[PDB]
Amino acid sequence: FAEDVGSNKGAIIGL
Amino acid sequence: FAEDVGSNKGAIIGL
Amino acid sequence: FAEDVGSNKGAIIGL
Amino acid sequence: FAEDVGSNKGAIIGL
Amino acid sequence: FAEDVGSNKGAIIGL
Repeated sequence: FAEDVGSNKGAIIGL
Repeated sequence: FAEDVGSNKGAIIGL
Repeated sequence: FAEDVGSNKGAIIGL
Repeated sequence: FAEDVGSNKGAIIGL
Repeated sequence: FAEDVGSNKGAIIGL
C-alpha cells in the first residue's frame, strides 16, 4: 500500500 | 490500496 | 509499503 | 518499506 | 527499509 504517494500529511495505515 | 495517491491529507486505512 | 513517497509529514504505518 | 522517500518529517513505521 | 531517504527529520522504524 502507499506504493506511490506524492505527499502524505495524513495517515495511511495498513493493518 | 493507495497505490497512486497524489496528496493524502486525510485517512486511508486498509484493515 | 511507502515504496515511493515524496514527502511524508504524517504517518504511514504498516502493521 | 520506505524504499524511496524524499523527505520524512513524520513517522513511517513497519511492524 | 529506508533504502533511499533524502532527509529524515522524523522517525522511520522497522520492527
